[PDB]
Amino acid sequence: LLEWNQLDLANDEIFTNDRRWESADLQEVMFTALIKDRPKFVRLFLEN
Amino acid sequence: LVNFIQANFKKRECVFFTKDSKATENVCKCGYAQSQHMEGTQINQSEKWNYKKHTKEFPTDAFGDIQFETLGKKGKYIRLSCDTDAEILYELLTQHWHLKTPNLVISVTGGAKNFALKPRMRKIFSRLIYIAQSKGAWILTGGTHYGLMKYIGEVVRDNTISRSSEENIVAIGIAAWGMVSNRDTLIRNYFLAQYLMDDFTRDPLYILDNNHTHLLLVDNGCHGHPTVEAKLRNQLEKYISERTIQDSNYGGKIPIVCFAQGGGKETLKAINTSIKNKIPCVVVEGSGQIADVIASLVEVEDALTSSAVKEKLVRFLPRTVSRLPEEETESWIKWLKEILECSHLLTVIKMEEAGDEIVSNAISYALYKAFSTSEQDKDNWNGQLKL
Amino acid sequence: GVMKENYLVKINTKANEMRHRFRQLDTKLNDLKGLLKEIANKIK
Amino acid sequence: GVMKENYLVKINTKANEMRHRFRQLDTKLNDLKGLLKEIANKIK
Repeated sequence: LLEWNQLDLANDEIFTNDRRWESADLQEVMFTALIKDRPKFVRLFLEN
Repeated sequence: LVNFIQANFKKRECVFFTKDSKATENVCKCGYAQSQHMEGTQINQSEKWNYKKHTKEFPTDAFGDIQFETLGKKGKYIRLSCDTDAEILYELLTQHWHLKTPNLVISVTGGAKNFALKPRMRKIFSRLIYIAQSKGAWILTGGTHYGLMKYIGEVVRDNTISRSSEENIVAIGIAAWGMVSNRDTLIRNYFLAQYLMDDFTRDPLYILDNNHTHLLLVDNGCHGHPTVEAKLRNQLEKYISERTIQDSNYGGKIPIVCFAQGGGKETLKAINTSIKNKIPCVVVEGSGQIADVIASLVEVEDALTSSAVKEKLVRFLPRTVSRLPEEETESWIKWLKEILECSHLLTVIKMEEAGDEIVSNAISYALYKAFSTSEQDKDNWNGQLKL
Repeated sequence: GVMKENYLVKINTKANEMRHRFRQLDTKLNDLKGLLKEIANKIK
Repeated sequence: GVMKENYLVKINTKANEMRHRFRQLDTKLNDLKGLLKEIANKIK
C-alpha cells in the first residue's frame, strides 16, 4: 500500500485498533517512506 | 499524612499457596513466586483461590511522592486494596492530599493501547482537557503509560506548562498494582519513589504514566491479573455521584460524566456500570471498537434485536467476536442491550458535527439530560437555567 | 512546542459542509432504497 | 432609538438558503422513509 501511495487504504485496513503493532516494527517501512517521498505515510507512521 | 495512610489503607498478599499445574513455574495462583511471599504463608488444600478468603489484608507499604526521569515533576501514588472504601479514599484525595472539591468529574475509559493520534481525536481530547481545567474538573483515567492515557498525560503536562498561573489540573490515574512493571521501587525504604522507565525493558506488565498528577494503584494481592481496579473505580464514581455539596450548581451533587472511546471488554463493562449507576456517558463516534457500536445502536430506532447488535459487533470488531466463544458473545450482547435500554443517558459526538466546542456541547447535553430525567426537573427552572 | 501544537490545530481547523451534506443525502437515499427492496421482497 | 432599531433590523437581515434547502430535503427524506416503514409494517 505504501509503494502505491494508498494512504486511505492503509488507514482503513492496516492501521486499525483490531490489529497490533510496535513502533520498532515499522522502522524499515518508515525508511522506505522517507526515501520514496511519501509524506502522507511519514505522517501516518509518526502519528501511529 | 503518613500515619493516616498507614492506619486507613491496607495491602493484600497471597497468604495461601494455590499453585496450578497450568501456571508456569511454581508460583501462587495470584501469580507471585513462592520465594516472593509473605512470612508464614500456608498452603490451601482447596483448589479454588479467591481474593476474599485466601488473601489477608496487611497495612500498605507503597505510597508517597513518585518521581520520573531525572528532574521531572513530582507526582503522587498510593497502594490500596479493592475492598478499600470510597469514603476514606475521597477523604485522602480531598483533605489529606489538598485537592479542591471537583465541580465536574470525567471518567475517561478508552483504548488501553494502540491509540491513533488522529487530528480529530487530538483536538477532541485537547478540548476535553481544556474544559476540565476551566471547570476545575478531575480526569479519572488509567495510570498506564499507553495509548489514550499517555496522550491525556501529555496534554495535561502541556496545559500545565502553558498556563502555570491558572488552576492546576487533577488527573487521577487508577491502575492495578499487579500490573506495574518497574515495581520494588515504589516501596518505602519524606520518601520519593524514582519510577525510572528509560532503562525499563519490554515486559507484558503495564508501565505507569509519568504525567498523571495522582495514581491509585489497586492491589488485590495478585500478579498479572488485569481488570482489578475497575471495581474500585466504579465505587469511587458512585460515591462521587452520590456525594452532596451545598456549593454545587448541579442540584447539590458533583457532576459526573463517563467518556468512552473505542476499547474492548473493559470499556464495555465500564460503560455498562456507568449506565447502571445513573451516570451519563459520552461516546465519540469514529473511534471504532465499542464506541462506534454504541453510536450505531443508538442511531437506529428498531426493536433492539440481538441480530442487529451481533451484526454491528462483527462489523466493527470482527477479530474480537471471532475469538470470543458463544457465551462471551451472548454476555456482550446482553451488555449492549442493557446500555441501549437507557438511551436518555447516552450522548454521541457525531462525526458530521465536527465544528467547535463539540466536547463541551456533548458534556452539557449529557448533564442536562441527567438533570431532566430526575425529580429536580419538576420545578427547577432556576437550576436548569443556571446549568 | 505547546504553541506549535495550538497553531497546527488552528491551521488544520481553518483548512476545513456541502460534501458532508451530499454524503448524508446519498446514504439516506441508499437506506431508503434498501428498505423499499426489503419491503418488496417481504410482500412478494 | 427608533433609527437604531431600524439599523439593527437592517444589519440582521443583511447578515442572513442552501442550509434551509438541505434541511427541507432531509426532512422530506425522513418522512418518506417513515411512510415506507409504515407501509411495510401494514403489509406485513
